[PDB]
Amino acid sequence: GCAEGSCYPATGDLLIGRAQKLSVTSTCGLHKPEPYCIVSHLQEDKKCFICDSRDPYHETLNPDSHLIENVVTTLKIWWQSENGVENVTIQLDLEAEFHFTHLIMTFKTFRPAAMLIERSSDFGKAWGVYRYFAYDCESSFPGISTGPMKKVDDIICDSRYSDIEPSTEGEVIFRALDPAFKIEDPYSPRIQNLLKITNLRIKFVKLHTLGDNLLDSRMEIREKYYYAVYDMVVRGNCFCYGHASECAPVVEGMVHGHCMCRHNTKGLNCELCMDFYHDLPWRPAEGRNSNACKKCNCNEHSSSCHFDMAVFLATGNVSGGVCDNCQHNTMGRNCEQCKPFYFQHPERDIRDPNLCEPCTCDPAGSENGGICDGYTDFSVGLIAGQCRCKLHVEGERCDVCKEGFYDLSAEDPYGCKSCACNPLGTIPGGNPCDSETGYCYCKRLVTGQRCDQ
Ligand SMILES: *[C@@H]1O[C@H](CO[C@H]2O[C@@H](C)[C@@H](O)[C@@H](O)[C@@H]2O)[C@@H](O[C@@H]2O[C@H](CO)[C@@H](O[C@@H]3O[C@H](CO)[C@@H](O)[C@H](O[C@H]4O[C@H](CO)[C@@H](O)[C@H](O)[C@@H]4O)[C@@H]3O)[C@H](O)[C@H]2NC(C)=O)[C@H](O)[C@H]1NC(C)=O
Ligand SMILES: *[C@@H]1O[C@H](CO)[C@@H](O)[C@H](O)[C@H]1NC(C)=O
Repeated sequence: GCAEGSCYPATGDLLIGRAQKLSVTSTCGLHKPEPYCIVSHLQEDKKCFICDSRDPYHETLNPDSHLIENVVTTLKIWWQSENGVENVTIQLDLEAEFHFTHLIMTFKTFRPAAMLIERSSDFGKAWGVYRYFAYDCESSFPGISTGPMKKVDDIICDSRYSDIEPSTEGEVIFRALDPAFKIEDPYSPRIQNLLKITNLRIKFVKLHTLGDNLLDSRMEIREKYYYAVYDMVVRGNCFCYGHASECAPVVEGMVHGHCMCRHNTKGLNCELCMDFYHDLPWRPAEGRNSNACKKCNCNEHSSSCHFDMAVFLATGNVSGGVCDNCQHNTMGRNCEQCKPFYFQHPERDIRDPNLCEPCTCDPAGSENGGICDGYTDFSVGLIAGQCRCKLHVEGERCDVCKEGFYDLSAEDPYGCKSCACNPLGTIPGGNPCDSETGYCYCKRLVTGQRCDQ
């Protein structure tokens, strides 16, 4: 179970439950009845019938309809192209984004003379070519390679499925991950650009005529050459990087496309980290390792955080979440400090909403605009609150002139100005002057500010 490590949804047939998503290029009997023939082994004999494909097949009402929706299995139904048409294309459209195992088509007539398979990850915008197939990889597909594959993603031209010999029920097969390889790293960029699929597309380009030149011929010669397909399975699954055990609707036997993520992951494919769980870098599960996204810690002064790789490494791959918009005047990568002009109450829990107290330093007399010590830490000379008074100021809040000085003006570096009280004419003992006026207390028979005159 996911509650024990990595986990993945079941595999299945993508076509099931998705019949109405199939679209063709040619289909005998769409508008008005067309006839056809079933040649045998080397043209021994031929029996012909009619193709009335203008109404959904039914065994006892309309037995000659052969629309593409007839490939999705669950008797003998099928799809069939127009007689003598050599350019037919089938297309599957997925609502979500799935992983592709393998495709298995079984024709009723004679497997294509030559065909190729394409796909799209970016919803029918860009198209990649999985592989080519032919009986003459050189005439039909000049340039494309044959022989062996130099890489697990080499586009080549197969031919083991483009014969004739198998009269009917012949099969075409394609596997995303060429069995002839060892998938070293699963989640790698290339092994991924092989399974990623939203749109499958099969293009037929050559019909086996057994000699006859369909080129301007009697409806008697072409009426026997056409692609017909009994059914086809598109094996695959809904990918969730190990973080989900089952996918939900975006029925029966149907492969769903919405990952029911777990492990604090969120996303259509759980490739993201649930909100506020950005303390470790997102990773896919493996073995019993969930690699579950880790909850951020902002000491309860936020709930918006993001993951920063630099920080992650800086801590030795321990943690990399940094908090956003620290509330309560806190600060720090985890909101574990107080912004200037505030200081941590010596008591209070670091999680307390009021952990941070405002300074009380009088800006004019203090040093550093009146920023107090933010927290206590003897070893360095830090006390929660303590203000740094200027040279000639004193008091818990630095709002007082030291004896002998006056005029606490913020406008100056040291705060107060020396009274400059003459030692002679000034009454000795206690404060020699007014802290405001700067007027010294003079002896008798002496006068004037500085008790000099
Ligand atoms: C702390 O974690 C970081 C983050 O990345 C890892 O995070 C963990 C949680 C998992 O998610 C894990 O899968 C992530 O990789 C680590 O930093 C990264 O470490 C990987 C190690 O594989 C680095 O990848 C390598 O990069 C070099 C240089 O670009 C490549 O050469 C390697 O690929 C080939 O190297 C030679 C080629 O001749 C041959 O051995 C093979 O051909 C190799 O395939 C390989 O890709 C990646 O660059 C690192 N990225 C960062 C973040 O700088 C980090 O190591 C870890 N610290 C610790 C605990 O040591
Ligand atoms: C079929 O493909 C040929 C080239 O191979 C092209 O000339 C022709 O126009 C195509 N016919 C279709 C599908 O309209």
